[PDB]
Amino acid sequence: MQIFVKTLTGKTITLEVEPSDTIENVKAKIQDKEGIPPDQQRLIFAGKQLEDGRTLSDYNIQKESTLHLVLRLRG
Amino acid sequence: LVPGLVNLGNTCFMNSLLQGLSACPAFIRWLEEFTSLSLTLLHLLKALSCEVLDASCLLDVLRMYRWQISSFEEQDAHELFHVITSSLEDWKSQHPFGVEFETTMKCTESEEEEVTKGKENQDSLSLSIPAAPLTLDHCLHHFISQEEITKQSPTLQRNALYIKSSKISRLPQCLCIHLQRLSWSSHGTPLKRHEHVQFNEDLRLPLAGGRGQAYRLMAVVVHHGDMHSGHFVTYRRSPPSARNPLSTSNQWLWVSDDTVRKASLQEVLSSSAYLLFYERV
Repeated sequence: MQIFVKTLTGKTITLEVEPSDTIENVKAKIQDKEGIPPDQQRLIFAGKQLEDGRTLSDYNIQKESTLHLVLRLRG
Repeated sequence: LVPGLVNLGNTCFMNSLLQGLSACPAFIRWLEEFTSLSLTLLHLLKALSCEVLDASCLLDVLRMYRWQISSFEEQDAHELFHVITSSLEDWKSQHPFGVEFETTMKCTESEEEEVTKGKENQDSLSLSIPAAPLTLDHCLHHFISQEEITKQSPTLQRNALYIKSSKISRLPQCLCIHLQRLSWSSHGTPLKRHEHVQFNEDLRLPLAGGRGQAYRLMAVVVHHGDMHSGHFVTYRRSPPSARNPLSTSNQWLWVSDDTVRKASLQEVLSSSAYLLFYERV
């Protein structure tokens, strides 16, 4: 299925994924398109930050759902 | 005029966020009704809304159950914000910061195809800062404006170009704007965005038919430094006077962990905003 990711500039990219894909798999696909290492990505769906080790289906992420990508600014 | 918060182990990301949340009285009222982590949070925000306090118990509970971090590393105040809001949920009644959008997708390549409608739920608006006068109003306008999206077309049976448009469908009593200050460089590296983004005390979210909702600024979390190391401070309103308890103070404070100082509005507006907290007028 396709899901959408709003990237750092606001441009929305489209990923090819399965409900069984892990968050790590999804970040790898984002890395393929945007160049951002997975350990630097914060992915948010419906306000919840997605955790490695879970799957899209764990979050009820369905066909044509939209994720938001932001980086981690530490202090 | 308010207690400071001690920095035990790089906790300014928490202290700055708590200072800003404690300046949002509608959020405190929501929490009081919700509690009629929430109580640990509520007790801190009550103290900070009227000496130095310690917020480490909140971090202990978060580390136990919600967020696997150590006790002493630097962290992102925005990531802590979403840990807090998502911990309160575990939609309208559980999301005092929640904005809803109704979205529409229209195929540019197939005029006969029926548009599809969608919903997006957000507890902060993570705006992008364009290449460099940079204004929050423009970043917000761009965030809500139409955009191009590629997706499979049922009518064309291939990927096609779609336009997504958005309308705000739910207005929260409390609003968090997040100015993304990390971008990706042309060299494939992270880049801190230091540029001033102009913002006002008053913000209007547009709605259908010219309707809109006014919001009033309560606090600004500011990041100093780079992504290798930095520091968070907060500019916030003072608490109102006891004789005008539901009013909004026009006195501002600068709060950096255990230090509280009076600040002019001009100093607030001149700061490098990272998180802006508003309440619905």
